[PDB]
Amino acid sequence: SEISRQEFQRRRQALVEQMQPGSAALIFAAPEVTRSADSEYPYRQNSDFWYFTGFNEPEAVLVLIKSDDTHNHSVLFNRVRDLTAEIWFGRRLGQDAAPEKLGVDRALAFSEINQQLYQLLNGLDVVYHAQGEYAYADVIVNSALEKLRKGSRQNLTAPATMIDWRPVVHEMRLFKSPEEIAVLRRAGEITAMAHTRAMEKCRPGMFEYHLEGEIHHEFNRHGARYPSYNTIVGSGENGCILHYTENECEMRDGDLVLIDAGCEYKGYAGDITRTFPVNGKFTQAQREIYDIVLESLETSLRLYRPGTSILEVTGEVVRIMVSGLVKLGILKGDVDELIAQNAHRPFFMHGLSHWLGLDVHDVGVYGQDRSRILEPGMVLTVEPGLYIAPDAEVPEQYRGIGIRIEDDIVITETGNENLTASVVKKPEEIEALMVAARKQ
Amino acid sequence: SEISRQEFQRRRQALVEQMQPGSAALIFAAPEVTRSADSEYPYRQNSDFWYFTGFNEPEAVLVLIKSDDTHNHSVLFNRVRDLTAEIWFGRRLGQDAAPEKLGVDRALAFSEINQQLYQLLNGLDVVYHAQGEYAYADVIVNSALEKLRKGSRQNLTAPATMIDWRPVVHEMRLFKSPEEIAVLRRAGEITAMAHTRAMEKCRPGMFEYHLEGEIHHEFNRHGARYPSYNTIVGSGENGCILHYTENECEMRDGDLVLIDAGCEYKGYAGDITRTFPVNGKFTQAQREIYDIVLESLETSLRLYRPGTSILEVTGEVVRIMVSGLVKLGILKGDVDELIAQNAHRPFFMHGLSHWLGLDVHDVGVYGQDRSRILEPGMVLTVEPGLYIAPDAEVPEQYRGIGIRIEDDIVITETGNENLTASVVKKPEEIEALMVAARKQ
Amino acid sequence: SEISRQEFQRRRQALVEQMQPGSAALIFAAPEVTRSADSEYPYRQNSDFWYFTGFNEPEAVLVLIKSDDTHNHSVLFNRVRDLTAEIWFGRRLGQDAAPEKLGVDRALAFSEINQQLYQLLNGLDVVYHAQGEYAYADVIVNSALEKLRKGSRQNLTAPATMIDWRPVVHEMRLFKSPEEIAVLRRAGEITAMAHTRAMEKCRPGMFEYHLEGEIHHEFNRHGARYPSYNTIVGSGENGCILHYTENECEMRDGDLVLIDAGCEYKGYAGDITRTFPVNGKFTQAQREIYDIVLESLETSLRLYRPGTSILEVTGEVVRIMVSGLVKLGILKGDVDELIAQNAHRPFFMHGLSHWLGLDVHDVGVYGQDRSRILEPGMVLTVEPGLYIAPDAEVPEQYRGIGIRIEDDIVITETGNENLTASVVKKPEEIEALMVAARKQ
Amino acid sequence: SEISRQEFQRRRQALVEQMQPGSAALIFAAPEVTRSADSEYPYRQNSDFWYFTGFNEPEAVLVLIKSDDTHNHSVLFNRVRDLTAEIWFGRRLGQDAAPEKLGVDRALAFSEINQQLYQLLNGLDVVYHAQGEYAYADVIVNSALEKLRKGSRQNLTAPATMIDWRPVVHEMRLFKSPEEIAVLRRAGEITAMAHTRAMEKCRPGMFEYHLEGEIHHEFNRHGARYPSYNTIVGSGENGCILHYTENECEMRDGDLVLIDAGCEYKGYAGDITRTFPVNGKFTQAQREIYDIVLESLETSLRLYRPGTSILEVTGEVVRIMVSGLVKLGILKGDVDELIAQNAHRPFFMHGLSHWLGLDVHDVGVYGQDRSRILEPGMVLTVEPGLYIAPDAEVPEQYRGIGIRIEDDIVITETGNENLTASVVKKPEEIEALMVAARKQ
Ligand SMILES: [Cl-]
Ligand SMILES: [Cl-]
Ligand SMILES: [Cl-]
Ligand SMILES: [Cl-]
Ligand SMILES: [Cl-]
Ligand SMILES: [Cl-]
Ligand SMILES: [Cl-]
Ligand SMILES: [Cl-]
Ligand SMILES: [Mg+2]
Ligand SMILES: [Mg+2]
Ligand SMILES: [Mg+2]
Ligand SMILES: [Mg+2]
Ligand SMILES: [Mg+2]
Ligand SMILES: [Mg+2]
Ligand SMILES: [Mg+2]
Ligand SMILES: [Mg+2]
Repeated sequence: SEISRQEFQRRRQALVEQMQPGSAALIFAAPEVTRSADSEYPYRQNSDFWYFTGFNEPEAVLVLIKSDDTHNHSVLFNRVRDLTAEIWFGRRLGQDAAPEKLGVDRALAFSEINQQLYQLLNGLDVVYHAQGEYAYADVIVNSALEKLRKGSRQNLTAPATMIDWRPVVHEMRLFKSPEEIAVLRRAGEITAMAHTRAMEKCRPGMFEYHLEGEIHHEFNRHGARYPSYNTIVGSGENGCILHYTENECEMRDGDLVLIDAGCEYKGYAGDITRTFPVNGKFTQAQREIYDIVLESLETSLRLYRPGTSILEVTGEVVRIMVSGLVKLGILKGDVDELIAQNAHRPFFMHGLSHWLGLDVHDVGVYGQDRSRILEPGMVLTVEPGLYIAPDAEVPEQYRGIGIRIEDDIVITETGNENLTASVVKKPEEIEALMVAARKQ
Repeated sequence: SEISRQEFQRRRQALVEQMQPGSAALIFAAPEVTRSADSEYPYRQNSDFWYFTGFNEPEAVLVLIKSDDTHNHSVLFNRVRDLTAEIWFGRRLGQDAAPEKLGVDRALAFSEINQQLYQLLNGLDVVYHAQGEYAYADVIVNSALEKLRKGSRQNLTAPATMIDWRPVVHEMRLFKSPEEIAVLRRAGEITAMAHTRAMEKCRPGMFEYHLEGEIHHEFNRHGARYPSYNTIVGSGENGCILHYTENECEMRDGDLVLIDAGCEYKGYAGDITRTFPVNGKFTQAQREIYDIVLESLETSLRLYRPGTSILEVTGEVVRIMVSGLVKLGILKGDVDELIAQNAHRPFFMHGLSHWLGLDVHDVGVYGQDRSRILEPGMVLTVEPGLYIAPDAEVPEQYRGIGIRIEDDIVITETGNENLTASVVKKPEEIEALMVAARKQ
Repeated sequence: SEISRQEFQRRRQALVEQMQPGSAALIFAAPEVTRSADSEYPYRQNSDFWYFTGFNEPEAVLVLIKSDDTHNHSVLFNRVRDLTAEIWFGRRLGQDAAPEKLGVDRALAFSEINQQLYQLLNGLDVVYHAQGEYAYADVIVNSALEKLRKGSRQNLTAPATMIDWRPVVHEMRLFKSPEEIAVLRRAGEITAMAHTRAMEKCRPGMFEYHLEGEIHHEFNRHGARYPSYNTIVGSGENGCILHYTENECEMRDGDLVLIDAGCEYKGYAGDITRTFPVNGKFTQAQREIYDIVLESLETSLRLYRPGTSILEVTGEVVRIMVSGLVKLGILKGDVDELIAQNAHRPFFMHGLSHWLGLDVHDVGVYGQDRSRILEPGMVLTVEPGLYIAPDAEVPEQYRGIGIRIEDDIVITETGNENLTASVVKKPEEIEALMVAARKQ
Repeated sequence: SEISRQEFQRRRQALVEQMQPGSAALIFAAPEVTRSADSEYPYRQNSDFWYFTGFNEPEAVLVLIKSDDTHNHSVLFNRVRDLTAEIWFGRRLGQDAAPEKLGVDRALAFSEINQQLYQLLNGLDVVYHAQGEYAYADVIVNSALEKLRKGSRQNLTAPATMIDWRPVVHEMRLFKSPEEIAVLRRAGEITAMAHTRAMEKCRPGMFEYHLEGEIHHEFNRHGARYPSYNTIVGSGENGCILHYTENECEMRDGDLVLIDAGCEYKGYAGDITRTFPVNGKFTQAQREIYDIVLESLETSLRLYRPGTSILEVTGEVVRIMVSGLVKLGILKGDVDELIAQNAHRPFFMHGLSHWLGLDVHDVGVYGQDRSRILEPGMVLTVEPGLYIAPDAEVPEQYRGIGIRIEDDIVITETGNENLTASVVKKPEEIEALMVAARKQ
């Protein structure tokens, strides 16, 4: 499952259809990023540039020109073929091959962007540009507009209107095509296999980073080279740190370990969390907290559907949590009064759900308090958790327990499809899986 | 093997000993780096900051003050303890614990750097600063100096002299302590085990990225979480691309694969290349090219010692290469005339050796044409290669062969120690290893 | 004659009437400008800021908010009252007095602009901003928009559309109100009195700068403290340098002197050039060139009216010039062929007319080749000239003669009114004026 | 009186003599400065660039290279000859004529500075640069150093040391040559004639700006085209505003007017203040305050000499002021206690003296509290004043009186020479001068 040339072209056209006549949209590639001295991080294309191109090179700009209501065309600026650069650093698409490969009308050398861009914008009414994203892109756009403003003796004119395309594009990204859902489904499956492998490999005395190693190897073998975010392996008290990434401790017999890891597959993110006993058996105290988080997730999975909202489902989870914490003596008082004072917040301090896509925290308008009404094609996470600080004023046996369980779902016409249910989360099914692996 | 608090302190003192009285040296941490939208790459500390601290947090500045020839002290600026930030993103050292943990005299909040730095520089004669490294650091230094220049009514004075500490510090880094060599020795061993594993796993039909996966998993399991540079797995014609990192092709029965991969262990880089047959057996043509590259490496390993230079050893390698290429009909003519016209350069177009340390292309002055005389404690690579382009005007059977063999060595009083000889490179030993693994 | 509070308010409303509902226009004051070290040039307000305010302080921003089609209001950011600053550098309007003084709804401290501006733009659809004019203004606008884009958890939203208000505002400025014309009429009269004074004072042996001194003193005494541009006093060969401002030479008996000088009166520019003999008597050669330039100007003054253009009148001037230069032997050949090859261009190398207003080269669209059709209310210069280089290949007696004659006019329903005809330009009237002054 | 080519050369050599061997000093011209839209302020050269060149063009850089202890040379970067630019905007020195005109060894085009500067700095140990003065200069220097740092494969090396030349150069500027003193003497005389003219012209009903006009005309006629700072004409309450420059009020019969104005002559500043009755006759109350300020000045003029300091003389003035204010009932109590509480500060809130030279507030170290011991060749102002706010809690008759009297002096071996004593300051001599002019 991937996204094809034709789908990138469909996206480009859908944007053009929303653009005013006499306008151009400019979409810039991500800069390369230094890791240390002359070495760079592995390149990650800008998600919006990727959305419209599938093109993984730096020093590139997509220009979509809508001359009027019937006529439009596309120009790519990209690195030139260069024998020496390519012998060193790799092959470049170049200008001759780009139109056919990418499905754009025209390709020009990036080195010529300052000589050419103003000529493309000359006499247009509107320029669409995501200002403030990249400094280098802003310099290019501002120079072009300045040349035009100052070029009246050469009969040049600048567009007077600049529109941020991000609201429109991000609304596009919020609703997945069936092809995007298939890619996300595959990301969910790959990520799930990785988490299953981590549970089967985990033993007391291994380091947190060892499970990271297992997870990344499993991602890679299915063709997802990189994670969509830095892997979290938080055992014991580290599980109470939401994005713990040091992963530097030896995992102890008697502690839980919380793994939050996701692959990046054809650009798209998985995002799964599983929490499980290091020694394969939940203690009573661990199980008591786990059951509340699991009920929260299972209830959310029953509820999520078109016509509800993250806010509405969040309210149901908050009640489940407050009720459970009261029953365990972690909270004291009347459930409804406790809910009204957001008494769960010391233990559940993050959102239940975020959008998921080309970014793990995907683009798209949530509405106030994430009240936006859900519709088919939206993809989101469901991640209740409870984190009991080592020094919390609660019964001693719960201190230092950090539990999150996170699945990735797609809203359908009839409810939701869970993309990540192929890795177990019922505590008895976790224990069974680990018992089987521990026998070899 | 690691670098301890006491050694970081020794380095700080050695710098201070080289500083003028009435001076301060400023060393800034690396900024965090965006991968996409709100997600960041895993943090990599600036190598020079690391060299003096072993401290892996951003928003930190080491200030070494030499008041006069007997009196000096250190101040660290670093992030404050912050409950909410730490529940989310991880633990911070903070100010109270820093002096004991790091062995500095004083710690202050990074948020206060603009209120405090000018006060530390007031009345000093010299500021040591690596200008142009980080824009954010330059803004901080320039603001402090501007406050002082403009503050005569408040009896403030700016140092009139700014000295780049990089030449002095990089000369320090060029000569490894025995403890640094032990860490590099371990990096070499970990990297070697990874390359052995790649050779034992490789089969026709696997993708290049699969061997990357094996390599990274082996790095991780020995506690080297990250590579020191982006892994190269170039099979077939891809082997002729020096830093090929796409690693996207299916490895073919009958092709070679060139793996260039190294771990980063306690900050220090390994850098190994092995080239080997995908199907476990060199063809005659592959073996003929391989033998020349191997002779070049073995000869270089015999020669490298105090009192020679990379230039001098490079000359010996060039002769070996020209001679071998003449014998195969790849070059035609008289060896000495061919050498004089650098006729090897279409096939060997990079340097034989680079320094190795906290960066894979490590700091340190090479001298003109890498003529600097070698001394004990210097660490460098030895990486001859031959790359025969698919369209080279040479006997057909050699086209598309890319071979490099790279080891990491330390110059000793009596010659060199090879840190990476635990992964095989003799062609018969490669074939034996692969035959054994292929039988299971 | 001046521009009143009510007229500034009318302009603000006319802008608001053109703005989209759900929008804000931002207009920024000019920065103060260093002359040397801690000393600054006398402050000149940004012309567009001035157009809407009549307010001559730095660190000020006019914000016009159009909430919807009936509701709108204005906010000024300006410097706070400050006892110490004012004892030193002068009185400030402050916040309490600004609404009544300027006729704005609300005033806030400039120091609070970063805390307040984003709140004013929150939830608007469009921001009108002249991007690239001032760096400091761009930083303020970009910060505000960035806060809003990134503030969705605080229910903030950025306008997605930014429109340059300069085309609309500059079109406003192009058409003068009767009150603006009265101010320009006064500027023309003041400037004319200055040029008359220069002619009456000029004697061989005086320096060019002496006539500058006379001119500036006359400007000042009528309440125009500053010139609208740097005064040009080009005697002899210096007259062939279009914007000669060194004014450093001793004026010679037998040379012409070209004075191009204009006052700035209530913000508005005069722009007059007169050329005249230093010794009070034109030579034959000087008179021969002068007559062509004068015919060009007199013809242009007869022609300029609604429905013609600068281009059309320029064609008539070019014919007059070519014809005259042919008659003198400066050009050789057939007039029409000479016109077709723009043979006048070595001697007349600038435009005949520019718009005139709050800038001497005033804002407004000229059309291609200054072809825009003239309408009542437009104000422009008429400045033919001929400049014969000291080394021109022409009859010797003409070399080093530089002559320009420039008047300022307003297009009326019935033609034009000459605002500067009160300083003489007929050569006999120049000689008479100078003869009278030279007798004392 | 001016500064010659030979003296600029002597200054350059004196700098070179202070420079380390293997070093280059870079001195940059001032940028041109926008007044409004396409119009610029009249150009003012950077004072330090001027000090070493006498060259009044922008886009120029002086490079002084000290190869070793015997060998040194100079290179100027400056604008190329350009026919079209010069026909428009004026003559340029260009490269061919610069060495002879300025006395530099070599001249190169400014357009080539980025291609040439790094080559001049290559292999030097020290670069002298005034960092933070001009952004454009910093970009040029930083680019050159970056090319060198990064150019080891081309055998380039950057100097590791950057030294601010301003402390050394400003110490040079602090001590005037006899030729500089002659120029300052002439500036003092020109400025004095202007102030005399203002007193002779002043009548009730004239505007403050009218006296500015008289002053600037007098500056101009002696060849000082521009003031050294914005002229202050503060009548009545405006006299209590130290740098009042609006000069917009009608001068009233019965008020004083305070004029602070100085010419800029061959680069050097005059700085004179005279306060006098608008109607030619001091009131008793005005005379009572005036006498204290005059005694302060006359005493300071008797005292200033080598071996004293501005601090020491300031103490004598403070006693004179406190004593006088006690006698008038403006201050109440014991003089010595009043002095100890700085009770004069509401009425005298600025320094008595500043250095004077190429800037009106000239460069040079003052010492703590301006305690530096005076030496021959130093040039400074002497400007006591008393400013009684319109709402001060003092006897009513003194409210709104602002008086300053300022002379410019040079410290000599035997005391000081007053450069500005040719304009009267004794109240009887002011009244006599004004009475004579008022009779015509
Ligand atoms: Cl390119
Ligand atoms: Cl959240
Ligand atoms: Cl902090
Ligand atoms: Cl190399
Ligand atoms: Cl303010
Ligand atoms: Cl023009
Ligand atoms: Cl140039
Ligand atoms: Cl002061
Ligand atoms: Mg997660
Ligand atoms: Mg998540
Ligand atoms: Mg390598
Ligand atoms: Mg290497
Ligand atoms: Mg003019
Ligand atoms: Mg004009
Ligand atoms: Mg003064
Ligand atoms: Mg003064």
